[PDB]
Amino acid sequence: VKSTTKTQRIASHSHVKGLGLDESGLAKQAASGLVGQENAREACGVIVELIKSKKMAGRAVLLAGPPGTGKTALALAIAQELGSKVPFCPMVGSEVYSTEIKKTEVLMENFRRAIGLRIKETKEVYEGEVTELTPCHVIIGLKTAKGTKQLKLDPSIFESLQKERVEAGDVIYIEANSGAVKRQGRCDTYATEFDLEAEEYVPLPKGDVHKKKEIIQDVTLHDLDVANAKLRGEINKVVNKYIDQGIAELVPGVLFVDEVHMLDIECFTYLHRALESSIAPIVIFASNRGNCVIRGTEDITSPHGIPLDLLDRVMIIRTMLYTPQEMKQIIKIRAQTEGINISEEALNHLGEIGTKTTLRYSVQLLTPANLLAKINGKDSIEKEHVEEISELFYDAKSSAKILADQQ
Amino acid sequence: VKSTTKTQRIASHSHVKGLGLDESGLAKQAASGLVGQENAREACGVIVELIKSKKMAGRAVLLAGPPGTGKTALALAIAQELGSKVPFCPMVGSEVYSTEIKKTEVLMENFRRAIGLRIKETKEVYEGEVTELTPCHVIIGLKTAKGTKQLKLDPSIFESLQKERVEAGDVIYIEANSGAVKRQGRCDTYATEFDLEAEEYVPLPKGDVHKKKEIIQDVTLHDLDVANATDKLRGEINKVVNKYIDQGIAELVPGVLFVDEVHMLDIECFTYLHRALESSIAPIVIFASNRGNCVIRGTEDITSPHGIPLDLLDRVMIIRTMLYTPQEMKQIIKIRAQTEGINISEEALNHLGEIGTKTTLRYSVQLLTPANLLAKINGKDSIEKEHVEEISELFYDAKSSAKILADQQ
Amino acid sequence: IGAHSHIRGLGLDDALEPRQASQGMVGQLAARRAAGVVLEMIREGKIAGRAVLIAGQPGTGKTAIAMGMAQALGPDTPFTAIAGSEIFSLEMSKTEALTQAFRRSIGVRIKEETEIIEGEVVEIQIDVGKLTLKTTEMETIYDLGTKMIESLTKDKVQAGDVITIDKATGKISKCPDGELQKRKEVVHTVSLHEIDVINSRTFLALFSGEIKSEVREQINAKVAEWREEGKAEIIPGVLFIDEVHMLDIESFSFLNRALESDMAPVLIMATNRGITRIRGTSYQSPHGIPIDLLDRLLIVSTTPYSEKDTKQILRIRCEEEDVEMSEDAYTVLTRIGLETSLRYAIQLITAASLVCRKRKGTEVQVDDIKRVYSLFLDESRSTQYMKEYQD
Amino acid sequence: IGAHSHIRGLGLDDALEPRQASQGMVGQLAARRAAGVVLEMIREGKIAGRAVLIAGQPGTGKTAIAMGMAQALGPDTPFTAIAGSEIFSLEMSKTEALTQAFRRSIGVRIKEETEIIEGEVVEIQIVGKLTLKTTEMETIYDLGTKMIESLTKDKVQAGDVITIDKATGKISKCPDGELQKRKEVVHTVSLHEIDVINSFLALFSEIKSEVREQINAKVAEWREEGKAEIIPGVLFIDEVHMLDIESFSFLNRALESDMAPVLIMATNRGITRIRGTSYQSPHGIPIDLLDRLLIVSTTPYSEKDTKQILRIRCEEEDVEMSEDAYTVLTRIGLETSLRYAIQLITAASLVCRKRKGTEVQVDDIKRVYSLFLDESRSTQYMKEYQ
Ligand SMILES: Nc1ncnc2c1ncn2[C@@H]1O[C@H](COP(=O)(O)OP(=O)(O)O)[C@@H](O)[C@H]1O
Ligand SMILES: Nc1ncnc2c1ncn2[C@@H]1O[C@H](COP(=O)(O)OP(=O)(O)O)[C@@H](O)[C@H]1O
Ligand SMILES: Nc1ncnc2c1ncn2[C@@H]1O[C@H](COP(=O)(O)OP(=O)(O)O)[C@@H](O)[C@H]1O
Ligand SMILES: Nc1ncnc2c1ncn2[C@@H]1O[C@H](COP(=O)(O)OP(=O)(O)O)[C@@H](O)[C@H]1O
Repeated sequence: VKSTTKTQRIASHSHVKGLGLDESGLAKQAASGLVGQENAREACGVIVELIKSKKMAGRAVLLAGPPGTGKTALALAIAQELGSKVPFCPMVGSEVYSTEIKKTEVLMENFRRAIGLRIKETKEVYEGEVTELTPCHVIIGLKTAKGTKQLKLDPSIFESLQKERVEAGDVIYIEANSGAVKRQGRCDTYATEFDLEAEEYVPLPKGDVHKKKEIIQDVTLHDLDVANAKLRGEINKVVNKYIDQGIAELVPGVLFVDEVHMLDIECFTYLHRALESSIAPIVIFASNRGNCVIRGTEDITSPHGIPLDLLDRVMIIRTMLYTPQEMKQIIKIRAQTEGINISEEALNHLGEIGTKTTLRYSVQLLTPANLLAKINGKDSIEKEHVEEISELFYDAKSSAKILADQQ
Repeated sequence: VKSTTKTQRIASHSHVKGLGLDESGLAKQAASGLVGQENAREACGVIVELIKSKKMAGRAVLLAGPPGTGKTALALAIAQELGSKVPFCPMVGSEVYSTEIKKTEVLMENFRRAIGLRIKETKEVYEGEVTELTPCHVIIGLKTAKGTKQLKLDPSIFESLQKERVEAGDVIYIEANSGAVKRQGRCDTYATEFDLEAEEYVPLPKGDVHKKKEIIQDVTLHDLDVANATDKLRGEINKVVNKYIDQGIAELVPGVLFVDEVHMLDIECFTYLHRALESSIAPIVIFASNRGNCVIRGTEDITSPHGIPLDLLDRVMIIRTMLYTPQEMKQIIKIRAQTEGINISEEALNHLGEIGTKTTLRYSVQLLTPANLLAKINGKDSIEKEHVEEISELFYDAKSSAKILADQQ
Repeated sequence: IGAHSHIRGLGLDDALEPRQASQGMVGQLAARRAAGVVLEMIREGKIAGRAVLIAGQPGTGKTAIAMGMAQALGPDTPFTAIAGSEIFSLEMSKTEALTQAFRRSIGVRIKEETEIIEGEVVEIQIDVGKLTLKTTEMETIYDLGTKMIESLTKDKVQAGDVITIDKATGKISKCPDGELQKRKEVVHTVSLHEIDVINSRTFLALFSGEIKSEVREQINAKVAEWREEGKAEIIPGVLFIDEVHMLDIESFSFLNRALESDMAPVLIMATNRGITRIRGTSYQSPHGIPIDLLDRLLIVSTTPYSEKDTKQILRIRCEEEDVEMSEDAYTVLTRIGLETSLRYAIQLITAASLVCRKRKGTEVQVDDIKRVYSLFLDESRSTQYMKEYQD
Repeated sequence: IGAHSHIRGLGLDDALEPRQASQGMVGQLAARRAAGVVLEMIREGKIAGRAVLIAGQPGTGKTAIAMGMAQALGPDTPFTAIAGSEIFSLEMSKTEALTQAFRRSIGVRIKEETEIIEGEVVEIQIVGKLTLKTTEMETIYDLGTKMIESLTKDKVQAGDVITIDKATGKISKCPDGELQKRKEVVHTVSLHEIDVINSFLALFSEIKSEVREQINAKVAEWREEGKAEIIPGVLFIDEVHMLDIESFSFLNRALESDMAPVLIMATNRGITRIRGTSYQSPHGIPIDLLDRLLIVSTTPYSEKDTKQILRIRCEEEDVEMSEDAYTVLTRIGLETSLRYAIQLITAASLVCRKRKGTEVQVDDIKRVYSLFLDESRSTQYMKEYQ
């Protein structure tokens, strides 16, 4: 089943690989693609420990902080810390009440996308160290504890291997019943200081090349629902049967709800009732307002729009602001993740740009700046390129001021 | 949609493939699983011609003859001669007025099963001669004019290939959009005296393996009715069929509705059948009777030939059925044995032939199974005269059974 | 009530070689072997769309042959014996009556889940407490009760006392020697009708009906669910319709419908009429059956009874009635069973027994037989003399 | 689940004299006296056609007093605490939400015979046996490994009341009588429980009316026969001001029935416009309902009672605190809400375990205070940003 995930939404936080805090509890300045926000980082660590202790009895987390302070980044870091394949479903409340569909159905699907299934199934795969890659019926030698095995593959399987960038001395498993090659990594024989055991330089497979590997498929309920197209309930029953059999271990994810202040009180009640259940995922809010009025009441004003009932069961985690240094560091990290070479003076100008408007604006400015630099035949971005890009594209605040100023 | 047909009812007449008459018009002694019945046989070929001429205007056929003389078989042959897939829906008149349902509805489904729909649709199928059958994602080499194609199949399709008994060197089509393997036959490269062109040794496919073939689906109107399931939906299903015809992919093909035991049909039922056959789209309704001038069912006073009211008889093309002598009786029973697979001695067949004369050809045919099963227990592959005599002494027939009971009385 | 309570299979075996006595069934060897042929046909499954009709005079064993066939097919194969006139009831229509008959002939061997906690009782532990239970695996003293331990104490302690779910205690041998808390596939042939009765809401219902169609729909869906799961294995039973000629033409068409299903049970019919009026029509047909059904009919003729066979059958029945009688009394009964119906002879047996007790005897003599013969008459005599009064 | 599971009664002694600290309640003497008056009014049955509304600022035990009253009415009297905003839900209309809330409070005490495997443990026999003695007899009643582990979990060897093939309970070592105490346990099943029974990711992926009618008929039949016992409970609706005029009318209608449970509402606004209509009224309640309302006001909390409450809560959460930590938590709970103070405790426990300590210090309390913001601080800090 095709994975149904908004790759674009989380693509901006791809550098985040975890919460980056030590065993003691305090957080280092920079680790796992996370810079600053030490207090919120420790709070998130505490929440992670609570979740793993199953002490989140009918509770949620509210991340309060100004725009562009990594609320979504912190939620993604929490999701990563609970597990690399733990589901993460970000969503802004402004799109619950779409013109069509139904608020209940939108929240329903959002909740579904946050509940995963660890389907571990034993399939005989071709887990072996590629010794040679002869493409003729593609008899590729897979040396393992048993030895090299000239297992005849198919041109489609060879194309799949090429898509996985599998080369010589690459310990890969080729699930035989489905003919899918998945690059596990290289061999431990070439392990160096950075290349280590049981990673992209995975050690030599111990056992026969054709081994029944307990492969775990990470898939959430919603993907199954879209695959089977009431119908929704029927998918639930099959999932329950799967778990009962003893191969589907449920793993609750994280549901990140941004712009919570603009959610109906009915939606708040629905979320409360959903989080009441034990199987429910952790519901993490995020807001930028103060004591803004509740949406569907018009007279009761409560912190961050949340009604007092839910908000009595909420752990507020405050997010701080970034000083020029942190902004520059984060911009450089994002540029590195994008493959962008940028000068330090350009990074400084980008940091002061972000300080005025937002981190979002500074990060977005990178791509057009790199394209402009490429057009002029330069491999790097200089301060002049950033100046020109800032003079070309504006930000909401400044453009609104320009429009009002003339008025 | 699953085909809804009484395979058991027509199972006894699977040896028949058609009328088996020559171009001149005369009927040969034995052909296409029909022995004897020359006068009747040559007649049926005629009605098939009037059917093909569209001169069967408001007319039907009444098949008169004794029990067990191929009244059903001749009706089956008429359907076969008009087309291999032409629908044939037999029925006994005694099953019209059942405790439940309604006589109108009962006669309803009987008519529907007698109408076919030739829905030809161009679907890209995998028509090619099997070069190799490597089942690993079942990459089967299918060599055609373009060449051999190692098409990646699925194990489910591979099981379908095994269900069709597909081996090396067989020109077969595998619907790509449906994942179903159909055995068209072998390749003409191995054609011998019996294997011929465009048959179970079909020639080498000309064109790309993935060729869009206008496949014909033979489905009757009732099949759709049952698939889409109260009542009154019947109208909508008729609507859809009409729409399909209008588009130009479903060529309507009227079939044959066989009505046995017509002498025991209510007069009201007769009127309905008369009105139905008035319509041009109506299929050919072929009656069958064994009585003489039995009084009409719903009148109790007026006696008319074979129960049919004089109105209907005035428009009927009655085909007479002759009796079978020992020789034909022996021949026919032997053909039946071959179709199911019994080795039987000639003397055993001769005894079986005399049995048929006394009771029926039905009774002799039914005796084959228990006799061959009895021989199997004794470890014998072929049935001998002793087995037939013993089986006749175990199971009885209606006439003899009634005579025994009355005699004791 | 308790007739044919000794026909345990056809008792021929030996590659279709009927023995004179076998297990209760004595005589009618001809029809017995024919029944054996049908039995193998059911096993091989080449009887679909076919039926069996047993012709013969009354009291020749046609019902007994049907009972033996069901027993021979299996120890728990459902058997339904109804009469042709049983369908003409004011409550139910012919459809409902025949539908119910087919249902109860359709048996389902639901392999009910029973967590049998058995084990040889090492010590009868009182009581809500536990009970020392031991098997070959381990000795796991298990949970018990008072009303249950009362049953255990009321039973043979200690004699194993196989406990199933804390209901039964088999005091056979010390045999609960497997796994202490084990599992069992309890064979349970619940007729399709039996499932219907459970769902139906409704002890005087017989005095002060018709199963709703929706109830039929639900259990049919349920039966498919268990069948796909693997718990229920539908067992095609035997449906016997005595006095088949009583059924009319409309019912006969319904039988055709029900015999063309994968759940259709083997239909066995019996009639003693030759060419008679087909009920509901103005024609004459053998056995009063429409030709459509008669064509595909396995018809077996039950021969009338011989002298010694009648005497042997009586011997079997008296053993069931716990009646000791003299040989002369035996012969007179056999003569009665010859001039009159065999059923009349059986009726005399029980009545004569109370005659013997009236004079405080143990063995019934010839004197008692004549005393009851004059007391209660046979249908022929009653009708014979009684028409004599009329003229 | 959980929350304030430490009060088993109002604790007002007798003759409406609250004995300060008792079964949880450690303050609000006026409110406790009023709640006791209301309870014994309910007992004598002159509260029909009335309701109780408890006013007071947040964090003054408004729900605690209602829970205490529910406990004091009976050891198994149903208690249903919902919120005013709880009814405007996406699945159910306010009609259905309030109907479910009411039926949640109508409890049915139905007897149910059960063979509790009980006996005064004379010797703790280890899967295996366990000697048990009763007035009926004495024998070594067999138990499983987990059953004996739970027996050791309870005080050994007082008791134990081991329900049939189930857990045990500490009494004394003395439950006696029959080794088969075939005691018909009077299970208190609320109407809604039966309704749901007749009707595991269902919440992630409402009952028609026929099920409701069948439930009512069956429950009435059982109660009439003498098997069940309909015992109206207490229904608590926090944030009553959130309710609108239409739901208030339905509440008025439902209070008219004979099965209606004691209705308790809590509000902290005063002189607030009714959610429906455009007319200002005290606590946002239409006067038709305010006329027949018994009003109880919960006074704000003082330092010593707050510290006692915190002591009880830490006793519930298995946390040992330093006295300085207790004083700082008390001052926090006075400057902020009690709820935030309670929240602080669990986080401080994990902070303490991070440094592998046994008792939480003031340092952990301050670290967690800096970690998680509370209601007032977060707003202040947010608006200043804007
Ligand atoms: N603590 C952090 N560590 C590393 N990168 C961060 C951090 N916070 C924010 N970022 C980066 O800045 C970005 C913009 O944050 P944003 O999406 O505005 O957060 P939110 O809107 O949820 O407050 C992200 O693209 C992220 O890569
Ligand atoms: N002309 C024929 N050629 C070969 N076989 C025939 C012919 N006519 C009848 N039979 C066989 O004899 C059979 C019995 O005939 P039956 O079904 O009684 O015909 P009818 O419809 O006339 O009663 C069929 O089973 C059929 O196989
Ligand atoms: N083979 C047999 N062995 C023993 N007893 C038999 C046998 N056949 C028939 N009987 C006896 O004859 C009776 C058979 O009933 P029967 O009159 O054949 O039923 P139906 O009403 O169909 O005629 C039973 O009471 C049975 O005791
Ligand atoms: N009388 C009391 N005795 C002990 N604890 C109490 C008492 N009243 C309130 N509490 C506890 O104090 C905390 C705050 O009070 P709470 O009942 O939530 O306030 P309110 O209902 O007025 O908003 C809760 O944990 C509650 O259990």
